[PDB]
Amino acid sequence: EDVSIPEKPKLRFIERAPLVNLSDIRGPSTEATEFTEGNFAILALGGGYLHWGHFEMMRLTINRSMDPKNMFAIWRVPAPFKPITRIDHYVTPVKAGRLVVEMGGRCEFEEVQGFLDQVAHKLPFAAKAVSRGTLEKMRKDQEERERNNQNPWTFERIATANMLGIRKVLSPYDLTHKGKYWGKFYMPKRV
Amino acid sequence: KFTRSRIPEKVFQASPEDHEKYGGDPQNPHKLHIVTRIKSTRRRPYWEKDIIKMLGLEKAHTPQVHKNIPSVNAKLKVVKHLIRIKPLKLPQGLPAEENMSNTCLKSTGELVVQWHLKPVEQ
Amino acid sequence: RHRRVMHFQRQKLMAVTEYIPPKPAIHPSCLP
Amino acid sequence: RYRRRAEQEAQAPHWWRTYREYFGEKTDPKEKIDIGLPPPKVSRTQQLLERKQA
Amino acid sequence: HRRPRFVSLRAKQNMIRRLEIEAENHYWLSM
Amino acid sequence: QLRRKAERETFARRVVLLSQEMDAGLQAWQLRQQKLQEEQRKQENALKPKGASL
RNA sequence: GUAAAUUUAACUGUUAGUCCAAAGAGGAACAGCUCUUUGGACACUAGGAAAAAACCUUGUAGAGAGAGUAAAAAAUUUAACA
Repeated sequence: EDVSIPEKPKLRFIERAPLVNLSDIRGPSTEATEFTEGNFAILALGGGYLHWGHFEMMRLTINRSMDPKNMFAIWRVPAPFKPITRIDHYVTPVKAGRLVVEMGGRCEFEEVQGFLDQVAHKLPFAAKAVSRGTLEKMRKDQEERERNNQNPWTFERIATANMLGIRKVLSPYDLTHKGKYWGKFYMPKRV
Repeated sequence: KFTRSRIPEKVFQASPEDHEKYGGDPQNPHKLHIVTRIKSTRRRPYWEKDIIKMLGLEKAHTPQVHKNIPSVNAKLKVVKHLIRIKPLKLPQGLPAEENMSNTCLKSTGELVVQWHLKPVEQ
Repeated sequence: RHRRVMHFQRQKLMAVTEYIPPKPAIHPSCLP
Repeated sequence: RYRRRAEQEAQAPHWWRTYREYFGEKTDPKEKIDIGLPPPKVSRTQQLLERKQA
Repeated sequence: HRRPRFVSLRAKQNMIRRLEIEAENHYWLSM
Repeated sequence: QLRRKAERETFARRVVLLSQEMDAGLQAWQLRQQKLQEEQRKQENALKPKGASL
């Protein structure tokens, strides 16, 4: 009851074109990594561009499934700005680890997961519905794997020291990525 | 763009655990290096090929002795992935003029000033 | 768009650096 | 006003390279020994009094 | 049309052997 | 065996050469530092201070 | 740490780039595709990867019915009580 729904619960429409770069979809996301006024969200586990077609799909599905009084949804992705020439169409690049959509209100993750997970599978890149507790457990679990890892050899140690001259077969960005990120694809199991 | 690699100085800061593992002594550093090439310079950058030649390591599995000084270590760090570095040990001290013809460098990394080729008693 | 092939040296690096989970000497369920 | 502040800043010592380093004379930091006669003793209160009245 | 190639256990042991030697190289260069 | 004897003696002589060069360089650096300390003491007080100090 | 460098006197030939890794810029975030840059390999050998220009090992100058090594062999079968 404490939570208050905004005057406009359902997701707002997204413009097809702005009113008025492969690196964009590569690597960890530096923005929109933390929940803002919403417990649940869809977490991007890959890097892919989002054209307007996807936005209409997500907005239509989320809005009908969600109940306006019970819950509200806020867009985290900006409008399509990147020009794709085949301008044939406009897209929105999303980096790995970014929350595409956020869901907050009087609801539980199990209630929210259903529609959010369904929309997630449509996204052109791997995405999984997450919650405050789940996402924190996901990050906490990842940190536990690193500290308790028994392997004395790690990608970061080998890459930073250039052991075996590994940097000849590696990208410069791999020093920061540390082997967790291979191009647009992100490997969670990698420590 | 592949380029020369600059390793962070941290990699070359031995920790207390490393000292026990390898048996070094940070208070008394070893004076000379034993350097052998164990990797080919083929398919490696030209600057590594040049460093190998300067150090006298063109022939593989051939022990070379080098001073353990910063300038030499800077060269070794460039080709550290192609070589084996082992401290030279002098259990009997430096070879004297008399011992020059009787020395031998053993696999353990010790330079012995007497090489009888006889069995040790009992 | 599709997972690109890696240089085999890189693939060898990934395999050597794979996470090894700690294994307890005695299984936890087998203890009181 | 800008020039007055600018000259003051230039005189101050800086960690970066400055013209004073390369061209300024290098002299012993220790203060120069004074081997002359002692300064004469002056009563500032009386001196200031007479000067103000003058 | 590259057919996939896989890393054998022997290949991993060979790579680990090189890492151990270079790790020691780091130590001796430290002093 | 003759070739190995020559190669070993060349290796041993290089070992001595490198060791002595490092030792001689170490001693020479020590002397320079000690001289610098002595140079500081050289000009401690050429002339006795005599102005404003009694 | 190394042993090459510049200059002078003469002179000749080669130079229509392929693949791999990396960073960009175009195509379709296609091509064994378009362009540039960094490095590697390929007209110098051999071993390995099934055959194998371009990946890995290794450099190449002979004889031996000796020896130590390098790279070098892919894994995996997916719950339930009422």
